[PDB]
Parts: sequence; structure tokens; C-alpha cells
Amino acid sequence: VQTVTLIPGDGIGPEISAAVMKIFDAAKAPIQWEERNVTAIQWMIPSEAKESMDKNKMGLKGPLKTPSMNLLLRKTFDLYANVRPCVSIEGYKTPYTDVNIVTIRENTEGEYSGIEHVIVDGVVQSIKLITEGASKRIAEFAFEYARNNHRSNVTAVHKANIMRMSDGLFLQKCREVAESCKDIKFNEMYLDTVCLNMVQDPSQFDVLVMPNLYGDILSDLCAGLIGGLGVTPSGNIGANGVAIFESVHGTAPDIAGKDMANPTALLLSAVMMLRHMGLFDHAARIEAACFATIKDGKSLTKDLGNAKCSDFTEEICRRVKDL
Amino acid sequence: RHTVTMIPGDGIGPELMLHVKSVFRHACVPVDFEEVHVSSNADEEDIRNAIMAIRRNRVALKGNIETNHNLPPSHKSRNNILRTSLDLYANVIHCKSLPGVVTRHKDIDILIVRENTEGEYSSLEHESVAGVVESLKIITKAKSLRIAEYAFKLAQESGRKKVTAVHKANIMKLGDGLFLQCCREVAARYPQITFENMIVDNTTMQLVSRPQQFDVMVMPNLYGNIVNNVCAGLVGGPGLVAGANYGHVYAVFETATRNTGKSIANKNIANPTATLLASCMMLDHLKLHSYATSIRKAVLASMDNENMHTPDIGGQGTTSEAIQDVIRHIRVING
Ligand SMILES: [Mg+2]
Ligand SMILES: [Mg+2]
Repeated sequence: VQTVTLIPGDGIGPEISAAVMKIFDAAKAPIQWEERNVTAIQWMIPSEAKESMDKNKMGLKGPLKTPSMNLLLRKTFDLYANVRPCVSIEGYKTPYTDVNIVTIRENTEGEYSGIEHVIVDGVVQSIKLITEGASKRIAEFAFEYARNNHRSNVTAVHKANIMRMSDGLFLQKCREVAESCKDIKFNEMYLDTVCLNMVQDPSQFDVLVMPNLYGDILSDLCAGLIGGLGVTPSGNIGANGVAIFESVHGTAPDIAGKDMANPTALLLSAVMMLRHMGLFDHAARIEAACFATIKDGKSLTKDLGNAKCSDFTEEICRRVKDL
Repeated sequence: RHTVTMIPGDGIGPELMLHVKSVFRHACVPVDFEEVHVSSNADEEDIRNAIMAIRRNRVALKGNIETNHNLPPSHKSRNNILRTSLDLYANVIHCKSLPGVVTRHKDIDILIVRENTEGEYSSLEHESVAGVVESLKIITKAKSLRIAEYAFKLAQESGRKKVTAVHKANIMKLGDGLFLQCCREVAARYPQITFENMIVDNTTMQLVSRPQQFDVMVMPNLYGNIVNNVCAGLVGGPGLVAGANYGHVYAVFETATRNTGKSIANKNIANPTATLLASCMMLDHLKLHSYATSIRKAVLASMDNENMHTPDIGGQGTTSEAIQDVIRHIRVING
């Protein structure tokens, strides 16, 4: 029975986070919630926020307000790998129904090196940084993730035709990990090809591994295929076994306390959290309970049913009991 | 009679160029193609002579040249060398829903204007220490103003109502910030055009759910690459959409998606639509508007017929059968 650092956040943050705690207990999960409010101070995140996470290893985060706290958390815990599993959701119907993709984003460098220069008046240089160490690590994670989640294929996404030295080096590290892991099927694809094919037949893709910007954009595109940020889980793996799983939609302040919010995403991130540590049994129950609720019909939230947050939550709890 | 440079390119390039000539003959187009080839040679003489040929003729139709990304950085994309040498600053594509090609979205009508010489395509890279590589994304005021002027002028001339600048200025504060600021200065001179902006990630989300909201879109180089291919995909794929590359004096025409298509080459299955629509685009640029309109009506009419569809749009027809039908449609137009 281990402890999970909980960061309710702002707006609908508390409501949905309450909804996740109620479902986790209804499922009898060996998880107790240790609430913590992060805020930039002195910048840095608070002493007690840093300390909970440093011993617990696992955190869960609702939507925060906007020095970015998400940027702080990344540098504070060296969150190098952004993972976004996008699976088409039965009941919630988009024009794309066969989607099952995991985008694995290098999250420390690339085009977010933070380095821009005014070379002369009217001429700006933005530095894209690709390193050997960081590329190998994201590649090692991508393949390690694929094995542990029973994934057949990994695709490295790149523009090495145009950015030869940088995207090339990233690809070279993806190749070295691949030949040392013949277990998983590895291919390489141009970013524009991936984009072109994704919106036609997204069912062709499995695990996508890529540098920072391409990952930033594709994770969002893939999420747009399955319904949006309201229904999409996200995890961030760091150094020393630390890992934070999160909501990525807005705080929705204009419905903050009206029992009008949707906790699907935060729940799915929570389900994703349970799988990372090894509690595979519970993870599957809550998930199936969630999917069946959405498929079911009327119990829906306003973004999704003319129903309140607490009914939808209540239906899930009820259904996870009858495993 | 006009002399136009033709660069066959790789993959499906050469086979589709033969059909372009064949269609031009049947329509009695007063255009003579002067062919220039570009090998895989590490040497640049081929790509330089092609530049020289376009400098002379001012107009070109080209297939895509394959870039081997396993070669050293000294070996640069020939398509890019060409684009940037001739300063063809505006890549322009028009993604419009075709009534005969049913996809997941309809009522798409988007004009994408993409900065075509700068940005992350600047080919500036170095290794300071072993395993540490820097790539230099260059954004300038001159080129950002230039492409924004083009997008707003195009919007006004073709009677469009909204221009959307696509960017990452929230993270790339100085670079993408400068691009956006240049778009805004031009916007002040086009008060009758609605100017909006959108972050590139959200843009891709909006495109896969509600692409009908977009009118004209303007952006720097890499984001154009992404949005072009997303929009091309939404309306049915690489075989359908023509691409133009405009400089102040030169112009080069191609397919919007710039794909080699080596895996379908020499199988009589390539979709000829994008390439033919690109040649019409070129004919319009040459002021041969009546020939452009004849051929374009022929290819669009053939696309209405499901039986003429090639495999890329879920049909079973050959390339030559599609061309047969396009030619059948033309020889009744001109008698
Ligand atoms: Mg993003
Ligand atoms: Mg290409």
C-alpha cells in the first residue's frame, strides 16, 4: 500500500480529482492520496511538493494555471519522456475509429533548447539541440515501453532529409537501440509522411518515437483523432524512477464548481499510472468501467450527456464494483 | 509557343511526365518541354544546370527528387537547393473537397501559403563537441513580411475572407514571434481581411475535427510541411493536390505533397490528378488560361467518376485508364 502525490490543480482540478479518488477507493486500490499544491516561489516548486514526489516516485496532476510550472516540473524531476497513448473510445464517436497509437516525445531538448539570438536587426536564429545522450535515452525508453506494454512496432519520426546532422544523430541512436532489441519491429518515417498517412488511415501506426517538436505536435494531432484533450491520458517519465501522470486539457474556470466537469482524462492518466508501477489488475477494471460508462449512453458529461460530473463518477464506481 | 523546363525527378515523376506531355498534345497546348535530369550524384552540376535552365525559361514543372538521408550533411536536398537558389519564396497549395472523392470530412476549402526558403530548412548545422549537434532555424523580417504580403494579396484577389497565421510563438518567442509580428503589420494594410493566429499543435487538432473553419493559412517552412500534408490527406491524399512555388520572377510547379512515391512507381497505378492539376496551374501562370481550363475540367470530371479512381483513393483503375478518360473529356471540348 504505497502513496501517490496528488496535485488537484485549479478550476475543475479539485472536482475531477475528487472523482478519481472516489473511483480508486470503490475499486479497492492500495493507493492513498497525499495532496500537494505546487506553486512557483522564491523560481522553484515548494519544499513539501518536491519532497513528497522525491520519496513517492509517482504523482498525479490536474490542470494547472499559467515561469511555467510544467516547465519547472520537467527541470526539477528531469522528465525526459512524454508518453501519450491515444485509443479510439467506443461510444464517443469521431470520424476516426481504429486508432491505437503511443506517441513518445523527447521532452528535454530539440527545438525547445530555449536558445534564440537576434543575429542582426530583423534576423533571428533559434537553436535546435540534439544530443547523443538524450536521443539514446528516449530511444531506450521507447523500446523498453514497447516490450512492457506488448507493442509490436516502433517508428522513429524525423526530417533527416532536411536536418541531416541533428535528426540524423537522433536516428542513429534509434538504430543502435533497435539492432540491440530485435524483439520489437523498427522502421523510420518522414514527419510529413506520418502526418499524411495519419489522417487517412491512423490504424497503421503503433508506437511513435520522436524529438521534441515533432512529438509536441503529433501527440496533439493524435489526441484530435480520438476526441480531444478532455479524453486523453498523459505520462512523464523522469530520472531516479520519478514519474508524473497528468491532465492536459484546460482548467475550465467558467464551470469550476458546478459539478459539470469530465474526469475521463484524469482517470485514464490514473489508470496509466497504475500500469507503470505494476498494479495491472486494478488498472484494467477502472478502465473497463470507464469505457462501458461512456459506451452506455445517458451517464455522459456535457462535453462528451446532459448529466452532472458526480453521476458519471457514481456510475463508474458502481460498475467497477461488479467486476 | 512557350519553352518550359521539365525535371522528371524520381519515383513516379518520370511516368507522370509522359502523361502530361501526352495530354498537352491532345489539347494542342503551345508548350515545348525542355528536359533536365538530376541524378543521385554527390556532385552538384546536375542541380546547377537545372537552376540555369529555369533562370532561362522562368517556368518549370518538376517531379520530386529523392533525398538519401543516409548520405553526409554535405549532400543536401536537391529540391531545397533548387527552391532556395531560385528564391521561390511562396509555396502555395489549395486543398478543396472533391465531390467524387468521399473522405471523413467535406466542405474543406483551404489555401495554404508557406514560407519556402527559410526557417528550419536553412541547412545550418554543426557539431561543437562530439555528440552535441546544433541546427539553426533562421527567421527574418524580410522573408516573413514577403510571405505575409503574398498570403493577404492572394486572400484579397481570390475573394477570401480570413487569414490565419500558424506558429509556435509561445515557445519560439523571438523567431516565431517575429514571423507573427510581420503578419500583423501586413494585416493592418488589409483591414477588410480577418486576421487570426493559431498555435501549430492546436491547428492540427482543429484540422482533424473541424477543418471547415480555415480559409487562408500562412506559416513558416516546417509548419507548412506539416499542414500541407495534413490537409492533402484530409481531402484524399498525395495524388490529388497541386503545388506551386512562386518567386518574384521564376515559378516551379509540382504535386503539393512532394513525394517520390518509389513504392508505387512503374506499376501503372499512380494517380495523375495532382500532376495534371499542377500543369494547368503552370498554364494559367503562362496566361494560357483556355488550355488550363480545358484540361482542369477534364481531370475534375474524371475524378467525379468512381470507375476512373486509382488505388490511392480506393479505386482499381490504372493510370493510363484515368488518362484515357481525361483525354476523352478533352477532345469533345476542343472538337
Ligand atoms: Mg502539444
Ligand atoms: Mg520528397
